[PDB]
Amino acid sequence: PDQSKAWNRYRLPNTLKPDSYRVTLRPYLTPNDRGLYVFKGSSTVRFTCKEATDVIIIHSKKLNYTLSQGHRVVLRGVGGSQPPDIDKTELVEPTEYLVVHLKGSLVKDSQYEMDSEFEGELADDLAGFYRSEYMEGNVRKVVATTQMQAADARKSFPCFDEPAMKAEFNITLIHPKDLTALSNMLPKGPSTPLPEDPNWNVTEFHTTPKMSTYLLAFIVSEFDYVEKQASNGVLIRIWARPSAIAAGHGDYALNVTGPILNFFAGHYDTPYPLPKSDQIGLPDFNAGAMENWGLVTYRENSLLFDPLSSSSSNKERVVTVIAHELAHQWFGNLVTIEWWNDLWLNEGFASYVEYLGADYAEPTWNLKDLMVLNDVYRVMAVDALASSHPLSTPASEINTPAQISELFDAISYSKGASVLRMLSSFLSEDVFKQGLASYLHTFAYQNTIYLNLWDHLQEAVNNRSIQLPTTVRDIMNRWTLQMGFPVITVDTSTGTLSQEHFLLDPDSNVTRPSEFNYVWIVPITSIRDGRQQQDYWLIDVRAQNDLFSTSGNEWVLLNLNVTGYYRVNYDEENWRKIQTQLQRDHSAIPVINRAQIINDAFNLASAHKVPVTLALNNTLFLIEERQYMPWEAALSSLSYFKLMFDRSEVYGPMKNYLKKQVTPLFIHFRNNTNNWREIPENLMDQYSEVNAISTACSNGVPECEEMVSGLFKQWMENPNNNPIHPNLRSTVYCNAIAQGGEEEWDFAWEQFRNATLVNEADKLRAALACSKELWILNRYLSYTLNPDLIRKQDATSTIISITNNVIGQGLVWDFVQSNWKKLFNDYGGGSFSFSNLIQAVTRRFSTEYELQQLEQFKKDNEETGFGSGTRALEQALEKTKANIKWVKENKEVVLQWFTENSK
Amino acid sequence: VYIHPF
Ligand SMILES: *[C@@H]1O[C@H](CO)[C@@H](O[C@@H]2O[C@H](CO)[C@@H](O[C@@H]3O[C@H](CO)[C@@H](O)[C@H](O)[C@@H]3O)[C@H](O)[C@H]2NC(C)=O)[C@H](O)[C@H]1NC(C)=O
Ligand SMILES: *[C@@H]1O[C@H](CO)[C@@H](O[C@@H]2O[C@H](CO)[C@@H](O)[C@H](O)[C@H]2NC(C)=O)[C@H](O)[C@H]1NC(C)=O
Ligand SMILES: *[C@@H]1O[C@H](CO)[C@@H](O)[C@H](O)[C@H]1NC(C)=O
Ligand SMILES: *[C@@H]1O[C@H](CO)[C@@H](O)[C@H](O)[C@H]1NC(C)=O
Ligand SMILES: *[C@@H]1O[C@H](CO)[C@@H](O)[C@H](O)[C@H]1NC(C)=O
Ligand SMILES: *[C@@H]1O[C@H](CO)[C@@H](O)[C@H](O)[C@H]1NC(C)=O
Ligand SMILES: *[C@@H]1O[C@H](CO)[C@@H](O)[C@H](O)[C@H]1NC(C)=O
Repeated sequence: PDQSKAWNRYRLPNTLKPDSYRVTLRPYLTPNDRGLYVFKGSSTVRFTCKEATDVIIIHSKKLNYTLSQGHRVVLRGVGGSQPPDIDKTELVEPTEYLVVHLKGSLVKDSQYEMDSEFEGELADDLAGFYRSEYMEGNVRKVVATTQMQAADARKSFPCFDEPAMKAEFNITLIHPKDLTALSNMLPKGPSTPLPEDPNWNVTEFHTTPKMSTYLLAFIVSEFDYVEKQASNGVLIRIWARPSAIAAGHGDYALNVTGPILNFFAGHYDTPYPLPKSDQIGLPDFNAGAMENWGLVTYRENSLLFDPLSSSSSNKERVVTVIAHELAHQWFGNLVTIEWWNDLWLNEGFASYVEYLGADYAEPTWNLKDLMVLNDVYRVMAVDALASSHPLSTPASEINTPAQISELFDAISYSKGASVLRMLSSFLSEDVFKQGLASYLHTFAYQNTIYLNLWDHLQEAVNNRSIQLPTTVRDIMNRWTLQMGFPVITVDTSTGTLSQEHFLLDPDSNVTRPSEFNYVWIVPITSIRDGRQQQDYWLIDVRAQNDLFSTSGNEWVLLNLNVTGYYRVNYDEENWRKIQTQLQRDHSAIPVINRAQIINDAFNLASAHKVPVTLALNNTLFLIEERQYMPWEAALSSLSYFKLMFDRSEVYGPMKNYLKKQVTPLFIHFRNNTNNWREIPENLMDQYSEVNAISTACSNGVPECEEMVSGLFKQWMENPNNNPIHPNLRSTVYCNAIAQGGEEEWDFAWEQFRNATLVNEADKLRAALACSKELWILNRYLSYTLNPDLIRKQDATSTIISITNNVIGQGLVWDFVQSNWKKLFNDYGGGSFSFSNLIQAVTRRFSTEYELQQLEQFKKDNEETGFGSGTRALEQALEKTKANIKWVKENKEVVLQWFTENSK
Repeated sequence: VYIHPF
């Protein structure tokens, strides 16, 4: 593949820059003779030549061209320019280009127009312009809809499909006369009959703002909607299948959307500039949602809400996903990343700001506290590997659509959010939002890199005369340009602090150099016997300060409420004082720091920085902990023990220990809910209740097993009167299936096939993977691959649910090794979250035998490659090596600890 | 896009 030719290189030339496009698309919603669903379109792109060139290189993916005046395209001049004749065109598949070879060169700073006529498949592939399907009674409904991000706009029409190639778009949709056409903007005049065939209408839309190609959306459906003008005058509509809308299932979204949009407009002092923001829920959708500017698309499951069958956790999902997509109207649409290597400027911001918007709409839920579990601790697992990557990867490394898709990962989302949470904490949100307002104003309708953000934050810092140990850029560059995070180790006898790059495996090999030497500039907050001390900045690898020195009974903890992106170790004397505090009165330690103490110590133990028994000792007080968060932090960390040990002699004592620790909590909830008749008022208490049930049942509390089997049996006896509160359904369904047999399984499967809401179906689909019968798991695996039984959007998610079951481990890994080409080609090998399957199937590996299989899997498939799962395979290899050594080193001490402490 | 935390 000759690298000297521009059309064989992945990045577009800088020689041409588009100005504006018109696009006409026409989906055919009934199959043709071939049984193929197709769309036909045309386009004109106007562009400026920035540097003289004899080739037009523009993106094109799976499009077929209708010849016009002897070629695939026609090239015309603008404002008097006179373009050369077209020599010939070619489609270059790897780089997804249409290449127009010219008989001469275009002229610098002149404009040109290029006309195309084309056709593509309206495939059920969830990418570009695609089809989604549902049933209304026995009538098949087919929807034309879109997903462009990252690199699929080019699959719908020829375009310069990179995010810094911003343009205006003039969209026309041609569609059956009975169906509604939607796009980013409002219709431009009324919808008129197609002259050649009045069975079709033609809907033209107003020109978009200047924007990136990946934000375009085109939808044709018979959906209904509810609507309300938001307090900032923007029209909000929630669109979904008619039955959902009539059932009122869009009403919650309508309650929160406009108010969140207005809240963000106010908080960032930057209006939303479009006349409307439609939210629309699609039956088939790859990701969770997509922030298309003016027409935000969602999985049905993440937009619709039924107050009589959806759980509180489902309700949290709706408001948080809406908040994230609305955050993007500012961070991503109005101001857009220059290139995908800086993705966190879109998604890290959306992941942080989503909590501010969700907290605005639901202030009693205290959602912002959950950032520590949902983001900080989530990303720290991968970011403690030598094979992690910086928040801002060098742009030169990110070239292919696979490499781009791969970056939609825990680093860009949750590390992005965590670093922003830290930043807002040390600046104050008042100062942070002032800098952000200036950033948004300056770069509106343009593109940014990470340096542009620091400049505007510096401006606010300078205006407020805030004194930092250096500039915003030099502090934040430490958290952005190098991977990883530090462990801060305190010696409370002398008050010394030291930092080093935290690695789960000390033996692992960091091959990525850092110009910052893996040293950070760290804002350190702290408490002494519960009282907050003065803040401190750690700039060097080591320092001394009496803030960190103790004597007598005093203890200190660093990182109050885990605002900072770092872990903390102490001398064992201070740890023993913390453990004493947890036994005396655990409420003296802020709840978030109770999660911290647990999660940090477990990770420190893996890294050989504290004995494993110290981390296990930190869970002893949980027997009297009622709060959601510290229990969730413990369960999260103990997940790793389950992965390492659930096929070993260690597992029984582990389960015995958890059964002892959770029983009083379970009994507390049994009494508090008046024998499961009620749910707690507070959302955190609701979540705590669900975990206590899940934990009690999984670890063999007999009252829990009886409760779930009894409830499930009562439902089977009364299928239309489900006695199980929505909050408990996931865990009751799973454990009833696990405790039961094929009769329970078949009932749940039938319920799943007959489901009317995605939420109920999702709970059943996860539950069916809880069977303990190998033959049932095998049969279920065969269903995941059948698009008539399990929608394609859900296939790999269900396979992951199977592999997480200890009996499905061998089954799924053997399946993955045996079917790699199929999974890669048909199940999203270059798309979002393909890493999820590699991660899930390999995370139990703790043996040389498994390692050798994984290395052989890498060798055997070198020709196919691993697409957007390439880094995940490297990380799987690193973790597997770490796990082998960790099991060797810990199995006997852990077995003895669980045995001695579970009685 | 929104992707649920794995
Ligand atoms: C997409 O639709 C937009 C909006 O209708 C089109 O923008 C319009 O384009 C015309 C023709 O190029 C612009 O005319 C220009 O006006 C000034 C005269 O004051 C002059 O400097 C230029 O020489 C040119 O004649 C017009 O301003 C503009 N209208 C708006 C509201 O921006 C655009 O052309 C369409 N793009 C495509 C590819 O069809
Ligand atoms: C650390 O986080 C805790 C827990 O969120 C904060 O405690 C809250 O404080 C607010 C304002 O004082 C009160 O309205 C609430 O009673 C507390 N909320 C909860 C959920 O407990 C605490 O303020 C934080 N500490 C610092 C220094 O910010
Ligand atoms: C595009 O062309 C190829 C090759 O002729 C053909 O197989 C395919 O069906 C065409 N696609 C559509 C949607 O017409
Ligand atoms: C189709 O065209 C007619 C006008 O000729 C219009 O009244 C009707 O609403 C159009 N339908 C849609 C769904 O756009
Ligand atoms: C939306 O708000 C209205 C008015 O406050 C309320 O009655 C209704 O229960 C809410 N709907 C949902 C689905 O939350
Ligand atoms: C800083 O102050 C200047 C001068 O008053 C003002 O123009 C600018 O908008 C301010 N910038 C920020 C980020 O507050
Ligand atoms: C864990 O607790 C026991 C006493 O309950 C103690 O013997 C042991 O040393 C503790 N482990 C560590 C590392 O402190």
